[PDB]
Amino acid sequence: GIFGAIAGFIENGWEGMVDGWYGFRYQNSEGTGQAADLKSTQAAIDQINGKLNRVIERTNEKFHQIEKEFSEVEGRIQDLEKYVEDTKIDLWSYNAELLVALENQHTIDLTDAEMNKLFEKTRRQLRENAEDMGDGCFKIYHKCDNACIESIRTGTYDHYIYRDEALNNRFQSGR
Amino acid sequence: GIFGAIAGFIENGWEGMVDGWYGFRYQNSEGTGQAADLKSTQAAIDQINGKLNRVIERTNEKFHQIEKEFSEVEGRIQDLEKYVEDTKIDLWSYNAELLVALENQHTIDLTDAEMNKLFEKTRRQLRENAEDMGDGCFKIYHKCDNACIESIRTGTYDHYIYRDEALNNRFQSGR
Amino acid sequence: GIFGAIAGFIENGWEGMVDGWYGFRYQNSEGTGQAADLKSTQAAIDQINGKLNRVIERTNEKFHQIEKEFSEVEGRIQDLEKYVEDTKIDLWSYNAELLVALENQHTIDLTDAEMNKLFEKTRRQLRENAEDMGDGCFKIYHKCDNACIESIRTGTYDHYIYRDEALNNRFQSGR
Amino acid sequence: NNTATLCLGHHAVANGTLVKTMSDDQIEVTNATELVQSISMGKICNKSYRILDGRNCTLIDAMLGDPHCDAFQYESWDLFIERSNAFSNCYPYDIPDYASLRSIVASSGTVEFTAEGFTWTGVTQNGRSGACKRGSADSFFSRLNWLTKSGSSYPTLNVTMPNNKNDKLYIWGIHHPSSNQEQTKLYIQESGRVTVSTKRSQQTIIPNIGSRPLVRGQSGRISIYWTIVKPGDILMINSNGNLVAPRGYFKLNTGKSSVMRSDVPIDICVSECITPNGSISNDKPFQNVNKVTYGKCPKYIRQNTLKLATGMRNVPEK
Amino acid sequence: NNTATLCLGHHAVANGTLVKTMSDDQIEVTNATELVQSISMGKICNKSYRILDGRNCTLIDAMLGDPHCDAFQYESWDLFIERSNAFSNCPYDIPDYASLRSIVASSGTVEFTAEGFTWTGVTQNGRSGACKRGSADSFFSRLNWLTKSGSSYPLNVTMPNNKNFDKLYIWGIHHPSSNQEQTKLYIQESGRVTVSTKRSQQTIIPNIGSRPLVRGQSGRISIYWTIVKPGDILMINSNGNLVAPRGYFKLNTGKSSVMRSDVPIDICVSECITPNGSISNDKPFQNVNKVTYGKCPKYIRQNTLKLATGMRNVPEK
Amino acid sequence: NNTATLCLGHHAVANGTLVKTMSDDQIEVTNATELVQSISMGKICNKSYRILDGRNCTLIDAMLGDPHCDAFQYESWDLFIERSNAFSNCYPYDIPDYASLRSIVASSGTVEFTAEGFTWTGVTQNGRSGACKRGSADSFFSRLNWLTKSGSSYPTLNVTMPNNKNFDKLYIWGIHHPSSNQEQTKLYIQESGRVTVSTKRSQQTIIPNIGSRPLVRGQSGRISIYWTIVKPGDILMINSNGNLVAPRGYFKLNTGKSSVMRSDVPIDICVSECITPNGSISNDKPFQNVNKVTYGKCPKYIRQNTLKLATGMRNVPEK
Ligand SMILES: *[C@@H]1O[C@H](CO)[C@@H](O[C@@H]2O[C@H](CO)[C@@H](O[C@@H]3O[C@H](CO[C@H]4O[C@H](CO)[C@@H](O)[C@H](O)[C@@H]4O)[C@@H](O)[C@H](O[C@H]4O[C@H](CO)[C@@H](O)[C@H](O)[C@@H]4O)[C@@H]3O)[C@H](O)[C@H]2NC(C)=O)[C@H](O)[C@H]1NC(C)=O
Ligand SMILES: *[C@@H]1O[C@H](CO)[C@@H](O[C@@H]2O[C@H](CO)[C@@H](O[C@@H]3O[C@H](CO[C@H]4O[C@H](CO)[C@@H](O)[C@H](O)[C@@H]4O)[C@@H](O)[C@H](O[C@H]4O[C@H](CO)[C@@H](O)[C@H](O)[C@@H]4O)[C@@H]3O)[C@H](O)[C@H]2NC(C)=O)[C@H](O)[C@H]1NC(C)=O
Ligand SMILES: *[C@@H]1O[C@H](CO)[C@@H](O[C@@H]2O[C@H](CO)[C@@H](O[C@@H]3O[C@H](CO[C@H]4O[C@H](CO)[C@@H](O)[C@H](O)[C@@H]4O)[C@@H](O)[C@H](O[C@H]4O[C@H](CO)[C@@H](O)[C@H](O)[C@@H]4O)[C@@H]3O)[C@H](O)[C@H]2NC(C)=O)[C@H](O)[C@H]1NC(C)=O
Ligand SMILES: CC(=O)N[C@@H]1[C@@H](O)[C@H](O[C@@H]2O[C@H](CO)[C@H](O)[C@H](O[C@]3(C(=O)O)C[C@H](O)[C@@H](NC(C)=O)[C@H]([C@H](O)[C@H](O)CO)O3)[C@H]2O)[C@@H](CO)O[C@H]1O
Ligand SMILES: CC(=O)N[C@@H]1[C@@H](O)[C@H](O[C@@H]2O[C@H](CO)[C@H](O)[C@H](O[C@]3(C(=O)O)C[C@H](O)[C@@H](NC(C)=O)[C@H]([C@H](O)[C@H](O)CO)O3)[C@H]2O)[C@@H](CO)O[C@H]1O
Ligand SMILES: CC(=O)N[C@@H]1[C@@H](O)[C@H](O[C@@H]2O[C@H](CO)[C@H](O)[C@H](O[C@]3(C(=O)O)C[C@H](O)[C@@H](NC(C)=O)[C@H]([C@H](O)[C@H](O)CO)O3)[C@H]2O)[C@@H](CO)O[C@H]1O
Ligand SMILES: *[C@@H]1O[C@H](CO)[C@@H](O[C@@H]2O[C@H](CO)[C@@H](O[C@@H]3O[C@H](CO)[C@@H](O)[C@H](O)[C@@H]3O)[C@H](O)[C@H]2NC(C)=O)[C@H](O)[C@H]1NC(C)=O
Ligand SMILES: *[C@H]1O[C@H](CO)[C@@H](O[C@@H]2O[C@H](CO)[C@@H](O[C@@H]3O[C@H](CO)[C@@H](O)[C@H](O)[C@@H]3O)[C@H](O)[C@H]2NC(C)=O)[C@H](O)[C@H]1NC(C)=O
Ligand SMILES: *[C@@H]1O[C@H](CO)[C@@H](O[C@@H]2O[C@H](CO)[C@@H](O)[C@H](O)[C@H]2NC(C)=O)[C@H](O)[C@H]1NC(C)=O
Ligand SMILES: *[C@@H]1O[C@H](CO)[C@@H](O[C@@H]2O[C@H](CO)[C@@H](O)[C@H](O)[C@H]2NC(C)=O)[C@H](O)[C@H]1NC(C)=O
Ligand SMILES: *[C@@H]1O[C@H](CO)[C@@H](O[C@@H]2O[C@H](CO)[C@@H](O)[C@H](O)[C@H]2NC(C)=O)[C@H](O)[C@H]1NC(C)=O
Ligand SMILES: *[C@@H]1O[C@H](CO)[C@@H](O[C@@H]2O[C@H](CO)[C@@H](O)[C@H](O)[C@H]2NC(C)=O)[C@H](O)[C@H]1NC(C)=O
Ligand SMILES: *[C@@H]1O[C@H](CO)[C@@H](O)[C@H](O)[C@H]1NC(C)=O
Ligand SMILES: *[C@@H]1O[C@H](CO)[C@@H](O)[C@H](O)[C@H]1NC(C)=O
Repeated sequence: GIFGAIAGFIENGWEGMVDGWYGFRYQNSEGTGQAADLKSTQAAIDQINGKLNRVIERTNEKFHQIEKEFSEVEGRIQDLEKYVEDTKIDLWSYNAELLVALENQHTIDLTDAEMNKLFEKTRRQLRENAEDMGDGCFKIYHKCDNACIESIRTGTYDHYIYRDEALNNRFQSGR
Repeated sequence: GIFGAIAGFIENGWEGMVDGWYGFRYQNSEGTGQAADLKSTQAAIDQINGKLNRVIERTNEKFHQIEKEFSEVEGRIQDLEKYVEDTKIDLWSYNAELLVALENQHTIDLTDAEMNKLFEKTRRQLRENAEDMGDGCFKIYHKCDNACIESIRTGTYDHYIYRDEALNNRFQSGR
Repeated sequence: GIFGAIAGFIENGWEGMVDGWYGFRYQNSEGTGQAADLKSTQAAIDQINGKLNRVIERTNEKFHQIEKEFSEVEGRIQDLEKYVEDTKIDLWSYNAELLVALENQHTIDLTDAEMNKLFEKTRRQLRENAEDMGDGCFKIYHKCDNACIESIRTGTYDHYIYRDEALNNRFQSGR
Repeated sequence: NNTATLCLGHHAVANGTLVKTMSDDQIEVTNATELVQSISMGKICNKSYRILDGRNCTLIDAMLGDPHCDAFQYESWDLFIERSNAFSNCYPYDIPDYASLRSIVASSGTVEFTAEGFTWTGVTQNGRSGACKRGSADSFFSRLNWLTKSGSSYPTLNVTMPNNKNDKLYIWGIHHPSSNQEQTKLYIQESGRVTVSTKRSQQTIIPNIGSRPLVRGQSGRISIYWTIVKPGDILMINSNGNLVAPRGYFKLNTGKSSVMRSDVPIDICVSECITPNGSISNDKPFQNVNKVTYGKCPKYIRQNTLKLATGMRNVPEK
Repeated sequence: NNTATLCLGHHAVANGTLVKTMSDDQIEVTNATELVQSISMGKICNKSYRILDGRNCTLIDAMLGDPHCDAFQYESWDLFIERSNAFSNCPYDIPDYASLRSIVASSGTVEFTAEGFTWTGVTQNGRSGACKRGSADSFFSRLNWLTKSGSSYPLNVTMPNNKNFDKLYIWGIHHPSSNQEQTKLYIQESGRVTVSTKRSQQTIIPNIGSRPLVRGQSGRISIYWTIVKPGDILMINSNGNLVAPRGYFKLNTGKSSVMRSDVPIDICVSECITPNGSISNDKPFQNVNKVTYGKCPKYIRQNTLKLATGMRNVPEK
Repeated sequence: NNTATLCLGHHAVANGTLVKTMSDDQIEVTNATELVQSISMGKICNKSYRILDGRNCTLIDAMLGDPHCDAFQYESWDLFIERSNAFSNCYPYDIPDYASLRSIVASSGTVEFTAEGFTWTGVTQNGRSGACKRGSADSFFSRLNWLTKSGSSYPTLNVTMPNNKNFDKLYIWGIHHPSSNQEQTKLYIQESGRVTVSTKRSQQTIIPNIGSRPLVRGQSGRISIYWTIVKPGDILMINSNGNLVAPRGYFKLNTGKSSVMRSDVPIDICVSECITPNGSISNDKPFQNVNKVTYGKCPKYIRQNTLKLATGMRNVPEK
């Protein structure tokens, strides 16, 4: 994908995540855990559902038309009837091919986009207190329980409360 | 959209910005202020202008064609004339519907892109002297007057000049 | 394009890179140098090769059709024969115009994306040890010889090894 | 510890599926759906639309009144099914522009007939033939009236018929005899003629005498022509011999009606789209079953499979 | 303060409008434009194109020379407007009427050039009470009804095409009502018309019989055409029933056509015409009518399509 | 130093090229390719498909057996090229619905003829004309049989021919239009002839029309040509009391890839899988702006003469 998240900086998918399409795994003082992010999952699915109804109108009713199969050889008018159908089928055949490729591209690209957006959303919350590992993982520089992780996932995490603790832990170092 | 700037980390649009499409609001030692960014505004406008002309050739003169209404029942030939016209109208109808969806998706994505590009542009100048607030806002850790704000949105800002002041303000805390 | 890398924060292309499509230039304790990144280059080429074969199926064998040029004027039947052919040509001509605008937009966007993807990849490796100069360039706050730089290009670079050294060089300053 | 590690990710499935994009020929996604209907139902569903099984009868024969088609006498349809083992079993005929009249009748959607009191003074009516058996006896098309000389006369027939209704379709014909001896024997005059006219149009057909290959023991032929009389207009028929006369008219409807060639059986099910291969499902935008369709149908295309991705790229473990 | 804040953003409007994308059925943008013309001007504009109001006359009647269509005698057009009130007033049929109409429509003129045909032994200028010019019996002005002169009806007349263009010859045959009428008008019991060139021929036989009275007449005339190529010659052979041509029509290659409409012509300017009247030109698509002439938008099924000309509109809480 | 700078970038070229996107009317990329074939080969290539030069002969002339078309008697083709210069040189004729027969024969891809033993009792056969010279002497179409009165009789001809093969037969026949009533009674006995050609399922009757026509190649009389397709199991019947121009046999109809094309361009040893009236063209492009008339494996004809597909990133050189 164009964002390089899915099959990019995020190495692989999680088969053990069945509650949603995008989500979280974490390790802290209360062990490890997993949670889905429903807002991201919904944003993807809403775009994917009815995808085709935006382009193709509900199947057309059609009744009497032209003859498309012939038992006798007639010359001129049969040539015309044949050519018209040939032209129609080929133009729709093209439409269908293009549409599939166009929409599939769109799908790959928007799903990849949502992964990146959730990552970015999380990064902006953590401010100075965390570290992007490139794994798609954050290293948080303070004790963060399940109530604390929960607050990140909802978007209520106040970074000022841990800033001092995070600065201590981060700057422990120097040669 | 895909970048999640418009209706994303930037919470809403400004109804009181009439100079441009994209821009800045700021609070400093001289109060509050507003200024549009013209390159972004133009970058987007230039892509939206004559959008349709890049795909559909300027409408062409047609003259004597076929008959499309009939006041007599005829059979073979009239079936053909009706089918041909019906085939045509459905194909152009498909075209019109697909084109509008494509172009509008393009418009939404490119306008979101412009917002995001401007954000990144602004970020890259501030370096360590500032802090992404996640709001689409920057916390600048030094006294920055109107001329200094102008310095940022003209892209003539020198971060080295304010680096030492910025570090002092930034690392005041930790407990 | 949409990522603002090519003709964006990266000032211009390198005419002196015949080696690949994307890559690195560097100055260190062993002089200056240049190398291409083959993974990015290949990723772009793979999307651009056979691009048209994904949409428009290979040219098809067609034999006897309708007459498309006439000596005598005839009226009704010839009117129809011309209209059919006129209709077909206008519709293919539209498909072609749209397809070229479409594929070209895609080609600009994906090549722009690969540049951004490589920058981001490099940024995520260097962690705190480096600075985004806003140039497409990284200020690496430690002694990095050719082997050290290759480890960045291979993606084997361990930031922990150099962290202590980087913190010293970085925080030499303050007023 | 004194720190935490929070990782972001996405889901994946065990067995994923391949789709095509603008970037890749083949790429694995978590889930996709078929967009091309390639399987039919094997039969024609009798429900939703009104289906009339033609059985042994062509539409044209059902409307002419071929004896073995008498069961179709009062019938109307949304779709008339013509079977390939249908046959004619009446007097040998030809219709110049057969294809167009078949289309007109098909579109009207009925062979229901309305008798009119034509007076044929000086000629004998209800001409019969051994080629056209009504179960056992010699007969003729029910909707056609074969006129011959009465006693020893065939007066120039001059009959009229106004259209006071708010379009009537008239079917009629001319008989081509086999020899000159036959021509005079049946309609005194050595040369016949039929002129059917209205205020706005006219047609004249001269009969052609000669031997033609025996069909059900007959070498003569009937030629069938049609006329459309508008409201306020008036049908006129002038003839001095050889007239195969109309018995009334067919009402012309603007309809959703058509005709289809198929040998697939008719069965009890529900569908909204019919092809020569029987009914098809309706839920996909495209279809590869047959270019010949009737009803609410997916667009016919050359390709037999097209997969629309409905999930993100599938990236399995390692 | 000792610090500063700088926030980035984009504009919004109060008058937002909904469009369709690939991602959403309906999303608000700051601005959109209509791509489908659905409003007509309500009238046909006289300017840009040369419009001929047919009034009481069909194109065919006007070229045949039906007396009440005399005013069209010399007329040319870009577009000929056929009204539904139009009536015939001279009774005929034309096999392949639609084609001849098409050929003439496309040629864009009913301007006629008289030639000196010589018809030895027959009487010319047949008239009829079915075709009144002013007060007296008359006939199609472009056709010449030939009958018995004295007690005989001999015809083998030639006419070469020495010009550098095609000539269109309109001729006919008369179908009388009774055997009595045939011999009275043209001695021979059975007549014929053989119109030929070096490359083609047509023979028509008159069909005798009673038809319904049209304007007091039970007889009919059937009409036919022949195109003569440069260097070719027109030959007309007949021993009865011929409705002779009086000259030729010049076949043009032009932008000319014909259209059925009951909408009025008015002082106005547009580049596209429909049976509903002229329509505006600025939009790519149009839903007014599939029948068009000129520089027209493409006709489609949908009556509205909205092209986004601004970003996503995000007003405050 | 005590530091290092690592820069990222991309390549660029000197020979940039302008393309069209959805965002920009013209934008410079590193490389692009032409999607529209514009040049033809100036000639028609005869490898790939069997190409037949019609030369002086139209397709119809060739199948009727016009004397100057004799060399085509056994010819077959994938594509038959008709030239402008083609002329007819036999008895003056017309074919009602000429274009359809041309189309039917074109598709069949052959004018090979199979003779049949027709018996024409009581008439004289092999009628000849000065309007149709085979080398030196008067002649007639080699595939037709002009029948006239023998002695002072033209009996009502009643001839039959059964189709016992498994394919459709195409029969070509005609009728003679004399110039005067005097001529009509001199060649045939009756004052008015007729031809009825019938099967079990179809019939045609044509009445001849007497009268003078423009003199073509000496004659003012004419022949009109008609056709009949006889299905396997059916039976051709011909009935005539004068004026018949009888068939000498049948043509075999073939379901094939054959066609006919009008071109004045030379035929040359060459390979290409696509033919236009301007000559052969290349297949490698998706579109072409050479001709709407094509035969073979051809790109799609479109209005535009050039279309550039980008095959590289935006080209951004030094400023
Ligand atoms: C112009 O030329 C045609 C062709 O020759 C003539 O038409 C033929 O006329 C003959 C005799 O009148 C027809 O005779 C018929 O053929 C029978 C042979 O058996 C069967 O043939 C077919 C095919 O198998 C079957 O469908 C059919 O039912 C037959 O059973 C004859 O046996 C029959 O005639 C009679 O002969 C027997 C004695 O052998 C008697 O006992 C019977 O009474 C029987 O009726 C049978 O009807 C022949 O079919 C015609 N051919 C075609 C193609 O139609 C025209 O007569 C001639 N016209 C002229 C000169 O004006
Ligand atoms: C074959 O059969 C047809 C049909 O029957 C015959 O055609 C009819 O012939 C009769 C006379 O022979 C026609 O009747 C005459 O025509 C006029 C009818 O006009 C109608 O419309 C007008 C509107 O202008 C109305 O006013 C009127 O009521 C009618 O509805 C009348 O005007 C005629 O009257 C005149 O003639 C009589 C003598 O007959 C005089 O005494 C009067 O003073 C008056 O001037 C008259 O009624 C009838 O219209 C014809 N119908 C059609 C459909 O053509 C053929 O004659 C016949 N052919 C044969 C036997 O060869
Ligand atoms: C109905 O009306 C038509 C049209 O007028 C008549 O047809 C014309 O008939 C005349 C008389 O037969 C034809 O004239 C003859 O043409 C022959 C061919 O000449 C053509 O080619 C030469 C070049 O070789 C040109 O010079 C010339 O212009 C022609 O194009 C010639 O063989 C004749 O000339 C010879 O005859 C005289 C004696 O008559 C001899 O001394 C010489 O040998 C001389 O060479 C003559 O010129 C004319 O071509 C016909 N025109 C058309 C258009 O068909 C019908 O005859 C008439 N039918 C009736 C009354 O029933
Ligand atoms: C041994 C033998 O030949 N016996 C004859 C026998 O042929 C003949 O039968 C009649 O033959 C004539 C041929 O001129 C017709 O084919 C008759 O066919 C019928 C038919 O069945 O269609 C009879 C019918 O009653 C006729 N109907 C009318 C309305 O006229 C039709 C019709 O005339 C023709 O089809 C017109 O084309 O023909 C057939 O019976 C008999 C006759 O009595 O005489 C034996 O001696
Ligand atoms: C009630 C009564 O007794 N009426 C008759 C009346 O029929 C007759 O009028 C003539 O009737 C004849 C029919 O035999 C024609 O209808 C005549 O019509 C005209 C016409 O069309 O106007 C006259 C015209 O001069 C003719 N033109 C030519 C070139 O011949 C045409 C022409 O013959 C026909 O149109 C051909 O179809 O016919 C009409 O005058 C009168 C006069 O005799 O006597 C009354 O008593
Ligand atoms: C100057 C002059 O008076 N010359 C005549 C001259 O007319 C005549 O030549 C014959 O004229 C007749 C016309 O009545 C035909 O045109 C003859 O044409 C031929 C032909 O095609 O060459 C002869 C040929 O043998 C005929 N073939 C058959 C099968 O009948 C055909 C045929 O009849 C016609 O083509 C039918 O339309 O016509 C032509 O020879 C000469 C010699 O008779 O006498 C001069 O006095
Ligand atoms: C820029 O790209 C274009 C193509 O978009 C290059 O020109 C074309 O290159 C193709 C593929 O390499 C050539 O195709 C040839 O096909 C034959 C098979 O028939 C094969 O034998 C050859 O080996 C080759 O693959 C094609 O000749 C050529 N087309 C034209 C019109 O020149 C171009 O070289 C690229 N330029 C750069 C700087 O990359
Ligand atoms: C957003 O909505 C529409 C469409 O984007 C804008 O209105 C249109 O703007 C065009 C600019 O090209 C105007 O065209 C004008 O044409 C006249 C001649 O008729 C000429 O004199 C002008 O110089 C100009 O070229 C036009 O006003 C208008 N077109 C329409 C309505 O069809 C609108 O301005 C935009 N609104 C906002 C708030 O930005
Ligand atoms: C994969 O996607 C398909 C198609 O979208 C799913 O089937 C649809 O599920 C929806 C959701 O309730 C139903 O309303 C539809 O009836 C189904 N669509 C069609 C076209 O039949 C399918 O369930 C998904 N499969 C998996 C394993 O997730
Ligand atoms: C269609 O025609 C066939 C054959 O002509 C009819 O089948 C015959 O029916 C009778 C009884 O009605 C049987 O005695 C025969 O054995 C059948 N013949 C054959 C060959 O099967 C059949 O009746 C017709 N179909 C309909 C629906 O009427
Ligand atoms: C077209 O025909 C109409 C109707 O036949 C003509 O209008 C009539 O004109 C006369 C004057 O001669 C009036 O007395 C009538 O009242 C009108 N008739 C009707 C039914 O309204 C009109 O003259 C013709 N049009 C043109 C342009 O000449
Ligand atoms: C086609 O016909 C033309 C003209 O009839 C032929 O050209 C003639 O060639 C022969 C020599 O064989 C001579 O009679 C003349 O010198 C030529 N006549 C003219 C008018 O140029 C040509 O040979 C024919 N072409 C083919 C391929 O058979
Ligand atoms: C409000 O909305 C439309 C966008 O559809 C805009 O063009 C217009 O200028 C706005 N203001 C008005 C109509 O006063
Ligand atoms: C651009 O220049 C190079 C080097 O000379 C050449 O090989 C290449 O084919 C050129 N690109 C084209 C013709 O598209």
